Amino acid sequence: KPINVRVTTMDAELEFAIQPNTTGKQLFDQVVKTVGLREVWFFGLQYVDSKGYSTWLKLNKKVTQQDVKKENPLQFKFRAKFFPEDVSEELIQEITQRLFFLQVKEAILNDEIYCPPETAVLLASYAVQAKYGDYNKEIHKPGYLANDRLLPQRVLEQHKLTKEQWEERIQNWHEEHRGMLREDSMMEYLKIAQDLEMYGVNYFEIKNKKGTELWLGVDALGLNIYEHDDKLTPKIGFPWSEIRNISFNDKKFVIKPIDKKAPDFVFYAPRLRINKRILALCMGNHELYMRRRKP
Amino acid sequence: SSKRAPQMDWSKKNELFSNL
Repeated sequence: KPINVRVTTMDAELEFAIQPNTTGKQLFDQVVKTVGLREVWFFGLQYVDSKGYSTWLKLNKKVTQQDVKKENPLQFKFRAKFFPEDVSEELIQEITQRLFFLQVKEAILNDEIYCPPETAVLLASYAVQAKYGDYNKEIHKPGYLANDRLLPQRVLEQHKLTKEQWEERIQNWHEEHRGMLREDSMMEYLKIAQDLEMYGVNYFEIKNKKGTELWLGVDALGLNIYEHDDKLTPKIGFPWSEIRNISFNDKKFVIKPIDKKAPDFVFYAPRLRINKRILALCMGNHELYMRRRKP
Repeated sequence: SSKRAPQMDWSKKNELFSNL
């Protein structure tokens, strides 16, 4: 009484005030009212706790009873926690499109979502079209892209190409997007991005019986197992339609199938903090999966 | 086809997982 809070979207900074009784749902609904977003089911709020870990805020719980890092103001990020199976069909509002575009671009540039060079150049090209508008020889003389972060670091290292040569390659594509509007340019970026192997998947350190280190992938379509040094190639898949239950205890996850005449799939995950997030992402991704097939 | 996991039943999933 009263508690200053800052919530940041991808392109805005919001300043609110909360009371000791304010619930996660209340702060969340205020952000949504302020921003005018209706596709609320993809999003959540992130905070840093007193131990330093990034945590998703629980909505049906008081903000002051979640061990948010004590500072003036309290810091929050409004981000997408879930991703649609198809951007074209599910991202209706332009605000939803913009917020997704910006979050995905950031993850591609931070090398969190892998993207090969040619595709990265083409993606940068749409970002340039979205920011700059139509190519214009009079305004966009060589060097105009020098103060833009356009490519993932992974790309800038592997090649012999200079920064300026990369900017020429991106310019060349930008010229070809002539009459493309901002909204369409962001959607074209998203359509290409969503087909990337690492797009929309949450990766977690995992183990089998033998103790072999693997990756677990949680996404819109189901669960996937990856070998430790290849996050691009699913080795085993668990579609949501084939899953009855997911639970964990201490360090063991049990996935029960629909079939009932089929064996349980079990794996091991080290940290409780992480396992809670794994469980929550499964439930959410499973619920949204069903909704799309039962309107 | 998109980059999806190879098709198999749950017993085959467990066998493949268990010696990766």
